[PDB]
Amino acid sequence: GQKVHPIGIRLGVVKKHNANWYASPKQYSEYLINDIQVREYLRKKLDSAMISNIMIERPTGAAKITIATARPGIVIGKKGEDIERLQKELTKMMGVPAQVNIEEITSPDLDARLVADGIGSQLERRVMFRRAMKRAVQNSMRSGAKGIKVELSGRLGGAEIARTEWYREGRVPLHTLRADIDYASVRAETTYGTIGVKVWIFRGE
Amino acid sequence: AKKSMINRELKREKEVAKYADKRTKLKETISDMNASDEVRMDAMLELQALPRNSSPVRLRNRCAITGRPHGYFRKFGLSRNMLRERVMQGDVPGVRKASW
Amino acid sequence: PRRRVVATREILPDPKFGSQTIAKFINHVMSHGKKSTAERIVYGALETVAQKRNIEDPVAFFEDVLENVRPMVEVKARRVGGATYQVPMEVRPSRRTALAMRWLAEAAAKRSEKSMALRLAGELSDASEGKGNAMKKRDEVHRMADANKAFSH
RNA sequence: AAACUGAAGAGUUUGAUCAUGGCUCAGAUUGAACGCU
RNA sequence: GACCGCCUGGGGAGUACGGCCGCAAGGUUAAAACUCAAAUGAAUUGACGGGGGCCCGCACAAGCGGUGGAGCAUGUUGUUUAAUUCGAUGCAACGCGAAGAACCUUACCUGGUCUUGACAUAUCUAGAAUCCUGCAGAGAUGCGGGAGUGCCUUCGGGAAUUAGAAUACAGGUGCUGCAUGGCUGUCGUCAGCUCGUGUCGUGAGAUGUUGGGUUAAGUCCCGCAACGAGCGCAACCCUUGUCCUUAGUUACCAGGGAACUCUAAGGAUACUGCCAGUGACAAACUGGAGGAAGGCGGGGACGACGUCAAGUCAUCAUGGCCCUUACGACCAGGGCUACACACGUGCUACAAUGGUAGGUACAGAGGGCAGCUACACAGCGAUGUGAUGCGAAUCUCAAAAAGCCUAUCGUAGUCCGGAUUGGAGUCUGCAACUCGACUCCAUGAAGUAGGAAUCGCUAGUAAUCGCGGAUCAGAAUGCCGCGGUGAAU
Repeated sequence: GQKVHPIGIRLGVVKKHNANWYASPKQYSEYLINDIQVREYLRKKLDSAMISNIMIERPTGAAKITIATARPGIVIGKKGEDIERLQKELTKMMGVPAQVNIEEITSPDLDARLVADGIGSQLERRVMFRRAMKRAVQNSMRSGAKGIKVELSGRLGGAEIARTEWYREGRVPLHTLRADIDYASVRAETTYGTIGVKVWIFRGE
Repeated sequence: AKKSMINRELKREKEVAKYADKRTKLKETISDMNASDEVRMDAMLELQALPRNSSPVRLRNRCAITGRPHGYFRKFGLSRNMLRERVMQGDVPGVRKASW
Repeated sequence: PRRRVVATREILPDPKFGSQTIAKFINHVMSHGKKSTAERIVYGALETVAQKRNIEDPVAFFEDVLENVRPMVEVKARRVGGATYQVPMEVRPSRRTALAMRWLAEAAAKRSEKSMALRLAGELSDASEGKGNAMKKRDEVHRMADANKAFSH
């Protein structure tokens, strides 16, 4: 526990906030609470389709939610009937129409959250942690990442003593502020406890 | 915090919302100098007779997500822990690490 | 420090004589960053001694008393194989002035006159002839240096 | 014609190593005993 | 190759007993029981040395100011309690979680109560929810009376909704940070930490990464069985220092102006770039010019592989264990504020470089409808009433204080200090007894510079002086910031 968040330290130099609205000092708190509610609802509902970058920007009441997923087809549904239900469920627990327009991740091996959640799903499927970690490294490296680091922390393989393991390939220079490093941290709820999964994908400058 | 304490804050705020207007009109009545002395005395007696949780003083600000009473920020409505988590994830617009 | 020798800061002279020596003494009298209070203390002392001694230019008198207070040999601790030897050495001129000014201020801080400016003027007068706690401290330091006078390492 | 056919190692000293070196084990055997059957 | 001597795990033990030798001291020959799974040799990587060499950091030294002595604030221990809730414990716990305990918070104690329950889903019975009421009670709660009949589909009816009918269950700040994730401290912003291939060694490993310099730096150069790479260093980010450009209000004022300051966006500059030397024909260092800035211009954020089974199961999440008319839940009162005591952080002082009374100046930053208040009046004051402007570069908090001029005090426990106590009030709040903060009058305690010991600081720093903000109804001497004056070494 001695490292800054890669996204947060880069929030203004090369990255952008995944929430772009403006409020007044009194309105801001309720905007933020509603935003966090929508985010947690979305991440629990669309847990099948591999969404990674839900972005909330609300211009004057009406909002424009933008989810980026690697599998837009399943979350949109047939002719677009799941997306309408999602639209109205968002609108119900926000103020007025939440236009959710859905992007597409054309390289799911370069997004850190998709890699981390894949490793997590494999871990909850009682797959060897070393093999899952190495598979993710290989997949990202041959998909074209300039660097990938993946850290697995916890009771790995049912071990009584938790340990931290990791693999790195490429550069992933955390201290460089202009590095374009995607980062994700998820948890796999195994049968022996929680295993934390951290993924750094360094893509350029 | 405990689910019971979160629901206790909720039911404490329900009475505040239910008697918000009555308190305002009664407060104007008791602070009215043109009003009769016995009238304002009786109004203050009613104010002290109102149900206890109806006061906005017994309300304790808690984190929206965790319900933590200590380490609260009004502008964000969350405790320091999850405030830091969301700022570092980038979920909180405008807010970033400061240095000067 | 441990590596380099810092370039010393420039000290602007006192406003009413234009002398960096009096400015540095005002700094030595200063406390809590009060230049005005230190300057009026020192100026009161200087005008008191000047009006008592009938001297038109008192900066030369201050130089005289300063060179009279300045020591020449100070005792320095040296280590040679576990022996602490109090070797007497010369005093570099900057340290000479600093020691003289510090001794003058600390001696004037303990006298019995009513105002601190009066105290400082009395101390300047006394060290002019060769008396006062500044003179006693200088004599004590010279006494220790001569008491050793046996280590020329 | 034949009597000419036979040879395995492991554990344990160290943070680790190689050596030394003891201890221990896997085999065969019995005029056997004991226990369960 | 010849011959001789000797060994067969470590102890017991070169010991016992018996011979032989010796004046003696003893020597020599030489067991056993028992006991232990080791005892050893050489080398390797670390760590350590009251070993050596080289180097750095307020580490010391040189200085400035403190703490340790007083009163008070705050935290902890101990004690005491019905309870004085829980955690943090060498640096790296002790103004720490807590960015603010009258109720609430609250997790503790006393008492009064509830049991699919304050909260989620499965369900079927009536009703739009919702509003106004009476009494009893400290309140939680208990028993009763009136108004309203939703909306879309319409006779299956549905997003919400009140009281249960029961099983699942919910709930748990209950335990295990030594089962964990996430987060954090710390060595330490120290300059290190590794890997691939090659080579060397039976091997653990080594080399690279060592050496000569150099640097803030494993920084860079040159050597070199190494050749390369990665994370660290640096840079990229923010702020400040000079200038230019766009712009000129609510900002500015040189002569309505578009000059200036300022505001806030985009850029320029700084690169050892030039000169002289020293240096292996190097890296680099030393000095100089120009420039606002010179070598990393100043400050910050950024914290490598790892170490402490470091901290947190009481933010949260979670494996397991445990309780389910209770360790869950609701309410009132009390406690978390007790004090023979001890310690840790501070604040105010012990005065004349000062106190007091008059005048007279000079800031920055931040806050303001969950409000700040111009002005007028009333009050000794805190404040109260009326009223005005402002969601603010407009109005306001708000006056900056230290500073300067004059008078006075004249070294006294005082015209210092302002604790403690008595009285009378103002606000906030349902409510100020436990247990608020201010105001006024009276009192006027210790304290005259602090033992052993010990701490911070290298420049706009220390020291000192005020001013804001978070939390917050009220409640900072703490925390987080801002500027003023401004050193010594």
